[PDB]
Amino acid sequence: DIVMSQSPSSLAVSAGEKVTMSCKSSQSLLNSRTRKNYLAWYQQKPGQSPKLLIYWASTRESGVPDRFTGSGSGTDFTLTITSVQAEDLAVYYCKQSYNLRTFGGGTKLEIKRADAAPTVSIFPPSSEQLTSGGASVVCFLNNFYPKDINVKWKIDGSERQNGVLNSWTDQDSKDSTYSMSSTLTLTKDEYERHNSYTCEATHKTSTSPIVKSFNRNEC
Amino acid sequence: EVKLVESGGGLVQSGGSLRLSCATSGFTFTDYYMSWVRQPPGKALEWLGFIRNKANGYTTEYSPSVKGRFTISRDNSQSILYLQMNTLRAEDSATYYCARDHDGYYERFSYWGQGTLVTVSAAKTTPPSVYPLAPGSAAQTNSMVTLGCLVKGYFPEPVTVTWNSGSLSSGVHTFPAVLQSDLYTLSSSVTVPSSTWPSETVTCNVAHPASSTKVDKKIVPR
Ligand SMILES: O=C(O)[C@@]1(O)C[C@@H](O)[C@@H](O)[C@@H]([C@H](O)CO)O1
Ligand SMILES: [Mg+2]
Ligand SMILES: [Zn+2]
Repeated sequence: DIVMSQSPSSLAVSAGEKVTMSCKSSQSLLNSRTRKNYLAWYQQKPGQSPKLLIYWASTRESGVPDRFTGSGSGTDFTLTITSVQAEDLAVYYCKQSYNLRTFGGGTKLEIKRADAAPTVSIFPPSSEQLTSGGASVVCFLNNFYPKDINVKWKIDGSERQNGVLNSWTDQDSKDSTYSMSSTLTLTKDEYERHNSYTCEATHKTSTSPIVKSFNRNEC
Repeated sequence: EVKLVESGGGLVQSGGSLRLSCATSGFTFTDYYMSWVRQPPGKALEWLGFIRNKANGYTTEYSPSVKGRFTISRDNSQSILYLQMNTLRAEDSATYYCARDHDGYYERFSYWGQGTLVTVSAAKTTPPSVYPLAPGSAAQTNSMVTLGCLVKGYFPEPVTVTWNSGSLSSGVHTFPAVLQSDLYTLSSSVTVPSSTWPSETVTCNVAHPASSTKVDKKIVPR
């Protein structure tokens, strides 16, 4: 019966600024016998396992930077990050060990940075894919911020929306940008009926879409 | 160095059983409680259970969420931790981590394994098709050039992609897989000076453990 809750669910902060996040337990985590709070904080960076940051509410594990500070007692705990760095991008979990163990639901920390336009690249289907009857066209939209972006596919000048799949990366741990892949899949028969293939990216960094294209006759 | 390494994840059908293992070294195993924690894709950590240290008779405790269905054990001669799962269901699909736990003195999980992915599904294992992504008759000469690999139509997760056997590390983006009519597809891009490609070779190394697929795909121009 120890319910752990964290707040906020997510936020974004610019590098150099301070981050404050909260952790509540449904009952006191202060152990009377040892007089310490059985509450730890873990950091889970994108694609990684969780890593111990703080335990006993306020003890900073060896090798953890001074800018991380745990505080609080009883039912309410706080993790503060001063002078946030790009690498601090992560989800932060608190965890009680007063009675077995329970994790909070996590706080996702995003990094705010200056707007950046995507670098766009388009790729035609490979001969090894076409041999088997399918045709995927891929567009990379790399290193942009903020995350919101629009991609449109045009074939012989006409927009096509079906058979398109998009995937965003997690924010980058060093430059705080996002990237996104857009993949248009057609049958070989349909791919061979048209010549021009275009992927157009519209991002708040310009009123002009960034257009990349290729023509099959030129392959 | 302390090391924890999970093994045993993969695809299992609903109702099945599966046993994970966790190999440890670099610390006195018997001195430590050990925990298992799981994490469904994009969801929060969930504590599952622990097995206590020698001083406490190696007794077990579990979260109400898996008690009576999951069992934890340990090999104290080889320092290996186990998790036996039974009557598996979709909700059990997750990355499973082992973690070093209590020693009688500190309240913390000092170390975590890299995690092993369990997928509960009736779908079949399908190896990926791996296709090279090379520029067409495009600009190409922009001081830099971006290449890629398309890893299409596989199941279950995960796949690993490296470039030049890990030698190309910076300037690599691997995009999270997307699930479509029961198959995953992902792509990976790599960015290098065009003076270096195709002057030097650039190859994507793709592995799909579920089908023991290993692929090296050299990116060739034209
Ligand atoms: O249940 C236990 O084995 C344990 O010792 C685990 C500790 O983490 C801690 O929860 C402790 C309680 O504080 C009781 O002493 O119980
Ligand atoms: Mg990047
Ligand atoms: Zn008991």
